[PDB]
Amino acid sequence: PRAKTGVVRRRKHKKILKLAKGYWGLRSKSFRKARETLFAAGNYAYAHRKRRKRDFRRLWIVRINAACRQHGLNYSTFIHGLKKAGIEVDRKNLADLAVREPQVFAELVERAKAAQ
Amino acid sequence: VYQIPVLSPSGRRELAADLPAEINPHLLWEVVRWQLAKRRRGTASTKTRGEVAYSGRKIWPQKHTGRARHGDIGAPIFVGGGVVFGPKPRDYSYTLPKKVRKKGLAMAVADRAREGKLLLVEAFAGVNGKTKEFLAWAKEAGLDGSESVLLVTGNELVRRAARNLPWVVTLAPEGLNVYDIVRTERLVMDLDAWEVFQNRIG
Amino acid sequence: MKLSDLRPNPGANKRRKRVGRGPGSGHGKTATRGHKGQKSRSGGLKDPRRFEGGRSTTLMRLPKRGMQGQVPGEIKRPRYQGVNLKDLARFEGEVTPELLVRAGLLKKGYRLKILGEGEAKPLKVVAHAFSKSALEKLKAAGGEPVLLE
Amino acid sequence: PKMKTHKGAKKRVKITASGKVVAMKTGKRHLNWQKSGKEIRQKGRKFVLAKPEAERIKLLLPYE
RNA sequence: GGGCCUGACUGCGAGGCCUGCAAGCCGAGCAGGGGCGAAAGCCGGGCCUAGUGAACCGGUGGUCCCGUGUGGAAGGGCCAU
RNA sequence: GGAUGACCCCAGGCGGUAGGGGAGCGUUCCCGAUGCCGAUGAAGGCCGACCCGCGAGGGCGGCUGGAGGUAAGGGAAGUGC
RNA sequence: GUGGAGCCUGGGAGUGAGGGCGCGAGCGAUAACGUCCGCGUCCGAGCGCGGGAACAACCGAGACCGCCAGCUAAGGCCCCC
RNA sequence: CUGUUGGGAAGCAGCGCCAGAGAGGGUGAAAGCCCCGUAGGCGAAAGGUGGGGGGAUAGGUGAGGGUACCCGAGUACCCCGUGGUUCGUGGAGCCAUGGGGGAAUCUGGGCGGACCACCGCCUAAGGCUAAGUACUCCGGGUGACCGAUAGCGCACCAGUACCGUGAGGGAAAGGUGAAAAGAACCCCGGGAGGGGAGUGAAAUAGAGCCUGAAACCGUGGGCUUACAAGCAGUCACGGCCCCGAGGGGUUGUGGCGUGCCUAUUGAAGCAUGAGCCGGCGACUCACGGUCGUGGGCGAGCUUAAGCCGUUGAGGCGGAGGCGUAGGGAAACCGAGUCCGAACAGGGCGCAGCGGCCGCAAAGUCCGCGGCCGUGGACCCGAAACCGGGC
RNA sequence: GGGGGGAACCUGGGGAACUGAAACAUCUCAGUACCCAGAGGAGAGGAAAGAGAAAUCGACUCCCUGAGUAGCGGCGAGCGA
Ligand SMILES: NC(=[NH2+])NCCC[C@H](N)C(=O)O
Ligand SMILES: [Mg+2]
Ligand SMILES: [Mg+2]
Ligand SMILES: [Mg+2]
Ligand SMILES: [Mg+2]
Ligand SMILES: [Mg+2]
Ligand SMILES: [Mg+2]
Ligand SMILES: [Mg+2]
Ligand SMILES: [Mg+2]
Ligand SMILES: [Mg+2]
Ligand SMILES: [Mg+2]
Ligand SMILES: [Mg+2]
Ligand SMILES: [Mg+2]
Ligand SMILES: [Mg+2]
Ligand SMILES: [Mg+2]
Ligand SMILES: [Mg+2]
Ligand SMILES: [Mg+2]
Ligand SMILES: [Mg+2]
Ligand SMILES: [Mg+2]
Ligand SMILES: [Mg+2]
Ligand SMILES: [Mg+2]
Ligand SMILES: [Mg+2]
Ligand SMILES: [Mg+2]
Ligand SMILES: [Mg+2]
Ligand SMILES: [Mg+2]
Ligand SMILES: [Mg+2]
Ligand SMILES: [Mg+2]
Ligand SMILES: [Mg+2]
Ligand SMILES: [Mg+2]
Ligand SMILES: [Mg+2]
Ligand SMILES: [Mg+2]
Ligand SMILES: [Mg+2]
Ligand SMILES: [Mg+2]
Ligand SMILES: [Mg+2]
Ligand SMILES: [Mg+2]
Ligand SMILES: [Mg+2]
Ligand SMILES: [Mg+2]
Ligand SMILES: [Mg+2]
Ligand SMILES: [Mg+2]
Ligand SMILES: [Mg+2]
Ligand SMILES: [Mg+2]
Ligand SMILES: [Mg+2]
Ligand SMILES: [Mg+2]
Ligand SMILES: [Mg+2]
Ligand SMILES: [Mg+2]
Ligand SMILES: [Mg+2]
Ligand SMILES: [Mg+2]
Ligand SMILES: [Mg+2]
Ligand SMILES: [Mg+2]
Ligand SMILES: [Mg+2]
Ligand SMILES: [Mg+2]
Ligand SMILES: [Mg+2]
Ligand SMILES: [Mg+2]
Ligand SMILES: [Mg+2]
Ligand SMILES: [Mg+2]
Ligand SMILES: [Mg+2]
Ligand SMILES: [Mg+2]
Ligand SMILES: [Mg+2]
Ligand SMILES: [Mg+2]
Ligand SMILES: [Mg+2]
Ligand SMILES: [Mg+2]
Ligand SMILES: [Mg+2]
Ligand SMILES: [Mg+2]
Ligand SMILES: [Mg+2]
Ligand SMILES: [Mg+2]
Ligand SMILES: [Mg+2]
Ligand SMILES: [Mg+2]
Ligand SMILES: [Mg+2]
Ligand SMILES: [Mg+2]
Ligand SMILES: [Mg+2]
Ligand SMILES: [Mg+2]
Ligand SMILES: [Mg+2]
Ligand SMILES: [Mg+2]
Ligand SMILES: [Mg+2]
Ligand SMILES: [Mg+2]
Ligand SMILES: [Mg+2]
Ligand SMILES: [Mg+2]
Ligand SMILES: [Mg+2]
Ligand SMILES: [Mg+2]
Ligand SMILES: [Mg+2]
Ligand SMILES: [Mg+2]
Ligand SMILES: [Mg+2]
Ligand SMILES: [Mg+2]
Ligand SMILES: [Mg+2]
Ligand SMILES: [Mg+2]
Ligand SMILES: [Mg+2]
Ligand SMILES: [Mg+2]
Ligand SMILES: [Mg+2]
Ligand SMILES: [Mg+2]
Ligand SMILES: [Mg+2]
Ligand SMILES: [Mg+2]
Ligand SMILES: [Mg+2]
Ligand SMILES: [Mg+2]
Ligand SMILES: [Mg+2]
Ligand SMILES: [Mg+2]
Ligand SMILES: [Mg+2]
Ligand SMILES: [Mg+2]
Ligand SMILES: [Mg+2]
Ligand SMILES: [Mg+2]
Ligand SMILES: [Mg+2]
Ligand SMILES: [Mg+2]
Ligand SMILES: [Mg+2]
Ligand SMILES: [Mg+2]
Ligand SMILES: [Mg+2]
Ligand SMILES: [Mg+2]
Ligand SMILES: [Mg+2]
Ligand SMILES: [Mg+2]
Ligand SMILES: [Mg+2]
Ligand SMILES: [Mg+2]
Ligand SMILES: [Mg+2]
Ligand SMILES: [Mg+2]
Ligand SMILES: [Mg+2]
Ligand SMILES: [Mg+2]
Ligand SMILES: [Mg+2]
Ligand SMILES: [Mg+2]
Ligand SMILES: [Mg+2]
Ligand SMILES: [Mg+2]
Ligand SMILES: [Mg+2]
Ligand SMILES: [Mg+2]
Ligand SMILES: [Mg+2]
Ligand SMILES: [Mg+2]
Ligand SMILES: [Mg+2]
Ligand SMILES: [Mg+2]
Ligand SMILES: [Mg+2]
Ligand SMILES: [Mg+2]
Ligand SMILES: [Mg+2]
Ligand SMILES: [Mg+2]
Ligand SMILES: [Mg+2]
Ligand SMILES: [Mg+2]
Ligand SMILES: [Mg+2]
Ligand SMILES: [Mg+2]
Ligand SMILES: [Mg+2]
Ligand SMILES: [Mg+2]
Ligand SMILES: [Mg+2]
Ligand SMILES: [Mg+2]
Ligand SMILES: [Mg+2]
Ligand SMILES: [Mg+2]
Ligand SMILES: [Mg+2]
Ligand SMILES: [Mg+2]
Ligand SMILES: [Mg+2]
Ligand SMILES: [Mg+2]
Ligand SMILES: [Mg+2]
Ligand SMILES: [Mg+2]
Ligand SMILES: [Mg+2]
Ligand SMILES: [Mg+2]
Ligand SMILES: [Mg+2]
Ligand SMILES: [Mg+2]
Ligand SMILES: [Mg+2]
Ligand SMILES: [Mg+2]
Ligand SMILES: [Mg+2]
Ligand SMILES: [Mg+2]
Ligand SMILES: [Mg+2]
Ligand SMILES: [Mg+2]
Ligand SMILES: [Mg+2]
Ligand SMILES: [Mg+2]
Ligand SMILES: [Mg+2]
Ligand SMILES: [Mg+2]
Ligand SMILES: [Mg+2]
Ligand SMILES: [Mg+2]
Ligand SMILES: [Mg+2]
Ligand SMILES: [Mg+2]
Ligand SMILES: [Mg+2]
Ligand SMILES: [Mg+2]
Ligand SMILES: [Mg+2]
Ligand SMILES: [Mg+2]
Ligand SMILES: [Mg+2]
Ligand SMILES: [Mg+2]
Ligand SMILES: [Mg+2]
Ligand SMILES: [Mg+2]
Ligand SMILES: [Mg+2]
Ligand SMILES: [Mg+2]
Ligand SMILES: [Mg+2]
Ligand SMILES: [Mg+2]
Ligand SMILES: [Mg+2]
Ligand SMILES: [Mg+2]
Ligand SMILES: [Mg+2]
Ligand SMILES: [Mg+2]
Ligand SMILES: [Mg+2]
Ligand SMILES: [Mg+2]
Ligand SMILES: [Mg+2]
Ligand SMILES: [Mg+2]
Ligand SMILES: [Mg+2]
Ligand SMILES: [Mg+2]
Ligand SMILES: [Mg+2]
Ligand SMILES: [Mg+2]
Ligand SMILES: [Mg+2]
Ligand SMILES: [Mg+2]
Ligand SMILES: [Mg+2]
Ligand SMILES: [Mg+2]
Ligand SMILES: [Mg+2]
Ligand SMILES: [Mg+2]
Ligand SMILES: [Mg+2]
Ligand SMILES: [Mg+2]
Ligand SMILES: [Mg+2]
Ligand SMILES: [Mg+2]
Ligand SMILES: [Mg+2]
Ligand SMILES: [Mg+2]
Ligand SMILES: [Mg+2]
Ligand SMILES: [Mg+2]
Ligand SMILES: [Mg+2]
Ligand SMILES: [Mg+2]
Ligand SMILES: [Mg+2]
Ligand SMILES: [Mg+2]
Ligand SMILES: [Mg+2]
Ligand SMILES: [Mg+2]
Ligand SMILES: [Mg+2]
Ligand SMILES: [Mg+2]
Ligand SMILES: [Mg+2]
Ligand SMILES: [Mg+2]
Ligand SMILES: [Mg+2]
Ligand SMILES: [Mg+2]
Ligand SMILES: [Mg+2]
Ligand SMILES: [Mg+2]
Ligand SMILES: [Mg+2]
Ligand SMILES: [Mg+2]
Ligand SMILES: [Mg+2]
Ligand SMILES: [Mg+2]
Ligand SMILES: [Mg+2]
Ligand SMILES: [Mg+2]
Ligand SMILES: [Mg+2]
Ligand SMILES: [Mg+2]
Ligand SMILES: [Mg+2]
Ligand SMILES: [Mg+2]
Ligand SMILES: [Mg+2]
Ligand SMILES: [Mg+2]
Ligand SMILES: [Mg+2]
Ligand SMILES: [Mg+2]
Ligand SMILES: [Mg+2]
Ligand SMILES: [Mg+2]
Ligand SMILES: [Mg+2]
Ligand SMILES: [Mg+2]
Ligand SMILES: [Mg+2]
Ligand SMILES: [Mg+2]
Ligand SMILES: [Mg+2]
Ligand SMILES: [Mg+2]
Ligand SMILES: [Mg+2]
Ligand SMILES: [Mg+2]
Ligand SMILES: [Mg+2]
Ligand SMILES: [Mg+2]
Ligand SMILES: [Mg+2]
Ligand SMILES: [Mg+2]
Ligand SMILES: [Mg+2]
Ligand SMILES: [Mg+2]
Ligand SMILES: [Mg+2]
Ligand SMILES: [Mg+2]
Ligand SMILES: [Mg+2]
Ligand SMILES: [Mg+2]
Ligand SMILES: [Mg+2]
Ligand SMILES: [Mg+2]
Ligand SMILES: [Mg+2]
Ligand SMILES: [Mg+2]
Ligand SMILES: [Mg+2]
Ligand SMILES: [Mg+2]
Ligand SMILES: [Mg+2]
Ligand SMILES: [Mg+2]
Ligand SMILES: [Mg+2]
Ligand SMILES: [Mg+2]
Ligand SMILES: [Mg+2]
Ligand SMILES: [Mg+2]
Ligand SMILES: [Mg+2]
Ligand SMILES: [Mg+2]
Ligand SMILES: [Mg+2]
Ligand SMILES: [Mg+2]
Ligand SMILES: [Mg+2]
Ligand SMILES: [Mg+2]
Ligand SMILES: [Mg+2]
Ligand SMILES: [Mg+2]
Ligand SMILES: [Mg+2]
Ligand SMILES: [Mg+2]
Ligand SMILES: [Mg+2]
Ligand SMILES: [Mg+2]
Ligand SMILES: [Mg+2]
Ligand SMILES: [Mg+2]
Ligand SMILES: [Mg+2]
Ligand SMILES: [Mg+2]
Ligand SMILES: [Mg+2]
Ligand SMILES: [Mg+2]
Ligand SMILES: [Mg+2]
Ligand SMILES: [Mg+2]
Ligand SMILES: [Mg+2]
Ligand SMILES: [Mg+2]
Ligand SMILES: [Mg+2]
Ligand SMILES: [Mg+2]
Ligand SMILES: [Mg+2]
Ligand SMILES: [Mg+2]
Ligand SMILES: [Mg+2]
Ligand SMILES: [Mg+2]
Ligand SMILES: [Mg+2]
Ligand SMILES: [Mg+2]
Ligand SMILES: [Mg+2]
Ligand SMILES: [Mg+2]
Ligand SMILES: [Mg+2]
Ligand SMILES: [Mg+2]
Ligand SMILES: [Mg+2]
Ligand SMILES: [Mg+2]
Ligand SMILES: [Mg+2]
Ligand SMILES: [Mg+2]
């Protein structure tokens, strides 16, 4: 018996073109350019999932640094002090305290100054 | 080994049969594959790039046209050209070993015997060729058409009367075959067919 | 047992290897042929059993030996097939060429020669020849060697 | 169609009971005046072909 | 340097070196019949590593294995070159 | 572990071209099928932010369409761009 | 020394254009992103990740998946960062 | 047959009936019983056939003994040159014959692979001869055959249109609906086209007609954009719009970021290929081999062509094949054998698990799978070579 | 009585090359493709101046097998009773 293409390729192409919705020009209209764009997009998302963890740690550290310098020490002294005081609140929560609970963050600065 | 109900004007007697104890499903599958393959027509066919109607002329020069190079238009790259590795007329039959067929036959009957779905009969009372007659005989025989039946008898008149029934498959004893046995929920043979069956599996 | 229960045993019907059907299969593109060269081509190599890339082949450098024959061919002569005493153990009474041919021991068109592997039986054994030891063993066992011509 | 026996092999080689391939040693067809008795004598024996070459030759003899 | 000599053996060959193959290389020991030596022993060419060429086809000497109905023969095989 | 992939627990491996092996998805056709799904709407088309699946895919829902389609389990290939 | 170790038999391959770097030589001119070998390495196939401004093979390190958690490597900590 | 939903019943429901017929195709949808059929039967005045039956006719028919008349001529035969055969000059016979020479009539002649002898086989140089075999323009039956880029080149007015001086080359192009009920009439328009009306179950089924994807073009709407550096995405946050601790759309800013494929030591590469979309497009099949694997049987395993049956039924058939012994160039011997003087040494060979019973196995058969040989053998592509024509 | 036609099949008279031999000439492809003459529903062949070892068989044709055997072969590729 013969098995022609039939419906199979159109359905395969429509799955790809649906994923490429929103892309520019033929990148969302042509099956070939959509798939090439999707190849890059998939690698980017994987790479940026990793990169997002670093991006947010940088931001925390910058905010933590500025809150520290209002109390007369720098970030790197503040982190060492927390290490010697045994405090393990992470940078996501330290940065939130720096903005939302300045009293609590100040007492943390106190503990860090005292630990050295 | 097996106790087989017989249907008689003198009541449901019992006959003993030396049917195999072990039903081997893979082997039964091998017989059916053979039965279904050897009946194939093998008439699918296509045309090669040599058998298609076009000329062997090179459609345009090798070089300097700006097109891809080509020879004749029967090449399978062309719409309307030959088929690459299409079906050709083919013989699907093969010689399954005789002992596998014979032993397959016995296992298919033995499987029906072990379910209680095998029934032997001495005669078919008033079955003289008419469907309504075989129906009346079947009713008393316990064959109400709720189960498909493979009817194996040499009585030509009995086969003619039963054969139009959607739930009956009819065979002469020399035609007993495992595909037809396994196709049907019940097995009914007269004592004569039961005997040519025994001669075959011996 | 019905048709929807008929199944081959595991491994009785394996799927084929389909090449040139896509990256995920592991056999896409070059279709397990590697890259270029004569072997990748449709039509492929010269017979690997013989050809050696142009050098004189392993086989052709070895010497011929023996009678190869001449036209008009094989000289017709009587041929013998050995049958051991052990193979005769199944028989009783009188074993002969025609009988051993039936049981699948002797091949048609061959004269019978009894050889001496195994134990002789008290049998009348008709044959075209006997090894020295087959004679010894058959006499000593009470059997009777009858020698045809 | 059915394979053809290679007759160059059939004239040079034999398959033994266990499937080894045995051939006559090379090198004493001629130029023998200055070869020692040891060379002539040992070149008159059969030898067992190395496994890779023996497998190829056996494929050439499908009906032995 | 001299004496006697032909082992510059025949039939084999445990075991190895080398090595893709095919080749190449070393070889104790047993038998036959020898050489030299009182003997122990040595001798299967040459202090050693180059001095060489697989097959196919054909010549020659031997062998007396095959011999196309049979006996021969033709022509082959085998051993040596 | 329990007893034979029932599932759980602990540990370890899991970059990859040529290439070797394994397990699956889907397409056409046959048995299953004188069956079963179907005008209270087949196939195909167009949607979906929902469900299942690692994935290839499979469901389900709405719209279109207007007459076909075809299960568990197996079989065969003009089988996936 | 229990390792995606080793050995045996067999089925299937692909490869037989390498390249950079370190070290050891030859060739070259104590030239070449030169060339030809040896030992090793990486790229090839890790054009995946951090550093080196950018950059296959230099330094760091062998990416199963997820996390808006933590510790480090080379390299960094005036601003871009 | 009735009811019922429906444009329509064959669907569903009630109650029946036929069947040597429940193959299949129609009918407004899905029908054994409405139609065409199917099973089972029946049928030729005329022409054709008639291999079967019957009848003619042609033709066919003894034994000794003697006689030695006849028994296929430029033939046999030999030589030369070639062909045929498995035979390529080979030890080269046989069969055929272009050249030369050239018989005999059975006590004649040819053959059994040079030749000779022996022993046999056959009767050359005249002719005919059914059947079993091949093929498929034609008709029919049937498909794990195609379904409009497929299947014949052609489903259709095709060997046409068109191309070529000619030989020759050689397309595309199927589908309204159940029924034409194929849209009277009015309105804008020169017409085309449309808007109403009307038909229809349906009219984006309206003839440029089933379904009606994609590229491509346009109208409307949401978000967004004129200080901005870009393989066009991705991660984050915010704004707006939409659907109702959530999600979809959009993208302002910030971070990161060198297309795909091919070929390469190495490509984003300024190296190859691709305008975009849709459809067609490349590892197969037969036979043999080798190994693996699922079964059958096991010192055995297995049939081939056929024959009989069946009409999607299987069986019969042992001729033959592989295996059961090897070694040797062979004669030959044989669990051995070959080299050899060897009784030497060496090469190549030789030897199940349980309690008579299971089980397992040599081997072999069939299925499946990898790979090999033979074929075009994964697909496309030369320049060329040859034949017959134009 | 002939003439001319007929898809394929058949017989006879002539008869390539690419290709294969990983070059090529013998060899192969192949007495194939093709040209020509003729036959007919078939055609050819056919009633032993046979076979070839069986003290044997008994026209011819065709299928299976014998058998990729016997042999043939730049004893190569291959060919093949
Ligand atoms: N006795 C029988 N074979 N019955 C078979 C039923 C019908 C079958 N199709 C035939 O043609 O006969
Ligand atoms: Mg396709
Ligand atoms: Mg299609
Ligand atoms: Mg498609
Ligand atoms: Mg696709
Ligand atoms: Mg679709
Ligand atoms: Mg799809
Ligand atoms: Mg967008
Ligand atoms: Mg665009
Ligand atoms: Mg645009
Ligand atoms: Mg578009
Ligand atoms: Mg993706
Ligand atoms: Mg990630
Ligand atoms: Mg990353
Ligand atoms: Mg990290
Ligand atoms: Mg400070
Ligand atoms: Mg720290
Ligand atoms: Mg910490
Ligand atoms: Mg078929
Ligand atoms: Mg075709
Ligand atoms: Mg065809
Ligand atoms: Mg063609
Ligand atoms: Mg052609
Ligand atoms: Mg053609
Ligand atoms: Mg034509
Ligand atoms: Mg043509
Ligand atoms: Mg042509
Ligand atoms: Mg041409
Ligand atoms: Mg042409
Ligand atoms: Mg060009
Ligand atoms: Mg141009
Ligand atoms: Mg162009
Ligand atoms: Mg082109
Ligand atoms: Mg072009
Ligand atoms: Mg061209
Ligand atoms: Mg072409
Ligand atoms: Mg062509
Ligand atoms: Mg063509
Ligand atoms: Mg075309
Ligand atoms: Mg076609
Ligand atoms: Mg066409
Ligand atoms: Mg066509
Ligand atoms: Mg094709
Ligand atoms: Mg092809
Ligand atoms: Mg082709
Ligand atoms: Mg056929
Ligand atoms: Mg097959
Ligand atoms: Mg067959
Ligand atoms: Mg049998
Ligand atoms: Mg029936
Ligand atoms: Mg039926
Ligand atoms: Mg039934
Ligand atoms: Mg039936
Ligand atoms: Mg398969
Ligand atoms: Mg296959
Ligand atoms: Mg697989
Ligand atoms: Mg597949
Ligand atoms: Mg794939
Ligand atoms: Mg694989
Ligand atoms: Mg791979
Ligand atoms: Mg590719
Ligand atoms: Mg491979
Ligand atoms: Mg492969
Ligand atoms: Mg390969
Ligand atoms: Mg390459
Ligand atoms: Mg390569
Ligand atoms: Mg390539
Ligand atoms: Mg290469
Ligand atoms: Mg190449
Ligand atoms: Mg290669
Ligand atoms: Mg090709
Ligand atoms: Mg080639
Ligand atoms: Mg050379
Ligand atoms: Mg021979
Ligand atoms: Mg002959
Ligand atoms: Mg006795
Ligand atoms: Mg040879
Ligand atoms: Mg030699
Ligand atoms: Mg010699
Ligand atoms: Mg010689
Ligand atoms: Mg010397
Ligand atoms: Mg010597
Ligand atoms: Mg010498
Ligand atoms: Mg010697
Ligand atoms: Mg054989
Ligand atoms: Mg001296
Ligand atoms: Mg001296
Ligand atoms: Mg002396
Ligand atoms: Mg040794
Ligand atoms: Mg060696
Ligand atoms: Mg040397
Ligand atoms: Mg001595
Ligand atoms: Mg001595
Ligand atoms: Mg001595
Ligand atoms: Mg002395
Ligand atoms: Mg001495
Ligand atoms: Mg010595
Ligand atoms: Mg010297
Ligand atoms: Mg000296
Ligand atoms: Mg020297
Ligand atoms: Mg030498
Ligand atoms: Mg030589
Ligand atoms: Mg040669
Ligand atoms: Mg010779
Ligand atoms: Mg001689
Ligand atoms: Mg003799
Ligand atoms: Mg003779
Ligand atoms: Mg004599
Ligand atoms: Mg003699
Ligand atoms: Mg003489
Ligand atoms: Mg002689
Ligand atoms: Mg010699
Ligand atoms: Mg775990
Ligand atoms: Mg991996
Ligand atoms: Mg695996
Ligand atoms: Mg599947
Ligand atoms: Mg599935
Ligand atoms: Mg698919
Ligand atoms: Mg079909
Ligand atoms: Mg059906
Ligand atoms: Mg159906
Ligand atoms: Mg229903
Ligand atoms: Mg309706
Ligand atoms: Mg609807
Ligand atoms: Mg479907
Ligand atoms: Mg379909
Ligand atoms: Mg879906
Ligand atoms: Mg739908
Ligand atoms: Mg509708
Ligand atoms: Mg229908
Ligand atoms: Mg189905
Ligand atoms: Mg299924
Ligand atoms: Mg089945
Ligand atoms: Mg098929
Ligand atoms: Mg295809
Ligand atoms: Mg490993
Ligand atoms: Mg490894
Ligand atoms: Mg493989
Ligand atoms: Mg290779
Ligand atoms: Mg290579
Ligand atoms: Mg090379
Ligand atoms: Mg190289
Ligand atoms: Mg290179
Ligand atoms: Mg190198
Ligand atoms: Mg390397
Ligand atoms: Mg570089
Ligand atoms: Mg270096
Ligand atoms: Mg240094
Ligand atoms: Mg250096
Ligand atoms: Mg050096
Ligand atoms: Mg300088
Ligand atoms: Mg370099
Ligand atoms: Mg340098
Ligand atoms: Mg240098
Ligand atoms: Mg290196
Ligand atoms: Mg590479
Ligand atoms: Mg690296
Ligand atoms: Mg690596
Ligand atoms: Mg890469
Ligand atoms: Mg990067
Ligand atoms: Mg880097
Ligand atoms: Mg960097
Ligand atoms: Mg940087
Ligand atoms: Mg890197
Ligand atoms: Mg890893
Ligand atoms: Mg830290
Ligand atoms: Mg550091
Ligand atoms: Mg810096
Ligand atoms: Mg900073
Ligand atoms: Mg109504
Ligand atoms: Mg009604
Ligand atoms: Mg009803
Ligand atoms: Mg019927
Ligand atoms: Mg119907
Ligand atoms: Mg029907
Ligand atoms: Mg129905
Ligand atoms: Mg239906
Ligand atoms: Mg109907
Ligand atoms: Mg009828
Ligand atoms: Mg009728
Ligand atoms: Mg007379
Ligand atoms: Mg008389
Ligand atoms: Mg006379
Ligand atoms: Mg005469
Ligand atoms: Mg005359
Ligand atoms: Mg002549
Ligand atoms: Mg000739
Ligand atoms: Mg001749
Ligand atoms: Mg010769
Ligand atoms: Mg001759
Ligand atoms: Mg006479
Ligand atoms: Mg005479
Ligand atoms: Mg004659
Ligand atoms: Mg003569
Ligand atoms: Mg003669
Ligand atoms: Mg004769
Ligand atoms: Mg003779
Ligand atoms: Mg005579
Ligand atoms: Mg004769
Ligand atoms: Mg007749
Ligand atoms: Mg005739
Ligand atoms: Mg005839
Ligand atoms: Mg016919
Ligand atoms: Mg027809
Ligand atoms: Mg179809
Ligand atoms: Mg159809
Ligand atoms: Mg069309
Ligand atoms: Mg067409
Ligand atoms: Mg269509
Ligand atoms: Mg037609
Ligand atoms: Mg037309
Ligand atoms: Mg012109
Ligand atoms: Mg014209
Ligand atoms: Mg033309
Ligand atoms: Mg057309
Ligand atoms: Mg119409
Ligand atoms: Mg219509
Ligand atoms: Mg109007
Ligand atoms: Mg008007
Ligand atoms: Mg007007
Ligand atoms: Mg007007
Ligand atoms: Mg109008
Ligand atoms: Mg209007
Ligand atoms: Mg209306
Ligand atoms: Mg309606
Ligand atoms: Mg519509
Ligand atoms: Mg419509
Ligand atoms: Mg329709
Ligand atoms: Mg439409
Ligand atoms: Mg439209
Ligand atoms: Mg717009
Ligand atoms: Mg500015
Ligand atoms: Mg602005
Ligand atoms: Mg961005
Ligand atoms: Mg952020
Ligand atoms: Mg939102
Ligand atoms: Mg957003
Ligand atoms: Mg870029
Ligand atoms: Mg780059
Ligand atoms: Mg791609
Ligand atoms: Mg490319
Ligand atoms: Mg390139
Ligand atoms: Mg290049
Ligand atoms: Mg380059
Ligand atoms: Mg670029
Ligand atoms: Mg560019
Ligand atoms: Mg360029
Ligand atoms: Mg480019
Ligand atoms: Mg290029
Ligand atoms: Mg273009
Ligand atoms: Mg486009
Ligand atoms: Mg496409
Ligand atoms: Mg394959
Ligand atoms: Mg094929
Ligand atoms: Mg095949
Ligand atoms: Mg196989
Ligand atoms: Mg097998
Ligand atoms: Mg069996
Ligand atoms: Mg067994
Ligand atoms: Mg055979
Ligand atoms: Mg055997
Ligand atoms: Mg032998
Ligand atoms: Mg001797
Ligand atoms: Mg021995
Ligand atoms: Mg031994
Ligand atoms: Mg077995
Ligand atoms: Mg292989
Ligand atoms: Mg071919
Ligand atoms: Mg092919
Ligand atoms: Mg192939
Ligand atoms: Mg030209
Ligand atoms: Mg030429
Ligand atoms: Mg030429
Ligand atoms: Mg011409
Ligand atoms: Mg004429
Ligand atoms: Mg004429
Ligand atoms: Mg005529
Ligand atoms: Mg001829
Ligand atoms: Mg010519
Ligand atoms: Mg030629
Ligand atoms: Mg050819
Ligand atoms: Mg060819
Ligand atoms: Mg070849
Ligand atoms: Mg050639
Ligand atoms: Mg070549
Ligand atoms: Mg050439
Ligand atoms: Mg020829
Ligand atoms: Mg001819
Ligand atoms: Mg032809
Ligand atoms: Mg003529
Ligand atoms: Mg004519
Ligand atoms: Mg006829
Ligand atoms: Mg005739
Ligand atoms: Mg005649
Ligand atoms: Mg006569
Ligand atoms: Mg045989
Ligand atoms: Mg020939």
